[PDB]
Amino acid sequence: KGKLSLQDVAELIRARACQRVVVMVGAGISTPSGIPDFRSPGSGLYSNLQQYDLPYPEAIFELPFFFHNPKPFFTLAKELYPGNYKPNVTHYFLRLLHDKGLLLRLYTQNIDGLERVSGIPASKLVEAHGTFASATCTVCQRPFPGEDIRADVMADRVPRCPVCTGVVKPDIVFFGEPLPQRFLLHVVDFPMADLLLILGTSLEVEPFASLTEAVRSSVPRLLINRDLVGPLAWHPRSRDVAQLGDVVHGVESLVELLGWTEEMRDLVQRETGK
Ligand SMILES: CS(=O)(=O)NCCC1CCN(c2ncnc3cc(C(N)=O)sc23)CC1
Ligand code: NA
Ligand SMILES: [Zn+2]
Repeated sequence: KGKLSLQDVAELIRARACQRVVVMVGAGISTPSGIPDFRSPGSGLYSNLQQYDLPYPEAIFELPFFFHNPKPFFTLAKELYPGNYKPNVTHYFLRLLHDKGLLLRLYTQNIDGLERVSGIPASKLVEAHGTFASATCTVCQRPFPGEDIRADVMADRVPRCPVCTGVVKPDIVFFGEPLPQRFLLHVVDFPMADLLLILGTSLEVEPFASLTEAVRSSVPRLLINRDLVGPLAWHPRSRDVAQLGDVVHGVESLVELLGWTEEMRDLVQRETGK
């Protein structure tokens, strides 16, 4: 009756009364891995134009600039490719969610690929701005596993298509391109969620803002974020919970209440040594 607590949410999960969890994540879950929000003054990608050799921030994700000069994007790709950054506690909690059979889907706006890296299968992921895990020839649409262009990427060579010699581009969604097809999984995923989890994003921008409303009235929505802002603050529901502040502290708090602290350490353990 009245406000749910974080404890109540944990008890719902402990009781497997919630076992079809839909997760939405953004830039705020990966800052502890060493990746700042691209918009952060000083340390963000968009304020480091010089280092990438960029004329203006958005050019790195523009098709006509990329055709003119693919090297700045490939510098980012070399940095973001799997094996450079480490997933953190927040990623491993989502992994444990999966391992216990509770994760329906993880929707990510990130391109660091750290969800994949943490061991969550691709079928469980909706990578809404694309991924470095695959690549597509810009000329003939031939697909490549990301591992196929890795040597070229590491050696600062622009990878080329064996069929048409066109430039092969990692499957990152560029400006004006369509969202990936897998995003339409949202039509079935959201009516079916029995719990909505939102980590390190405020979900302020469409099309993600509207998804927060797409879960049923009775579904609890748990925000773990530095602040209560965005759609969840704009339109509170009786079963909403906010755990504000540091996301890693928020997650560790929930892990504690769930009784998973040790399983979490055993996981964060073997995985960090890989
Ligand atoms: C907006 S778009 O579809 O046309 N271009 C796709 C590229 C976007 C990817 C999502 N965006 C971000 N924005 C700010 N910070 C971050 C940190 C990220 C990470 N840790 O992977 S992704 C990210 C915006 C660009
Ligand atoms: Na040039
Ligand atoms: Zn080709």
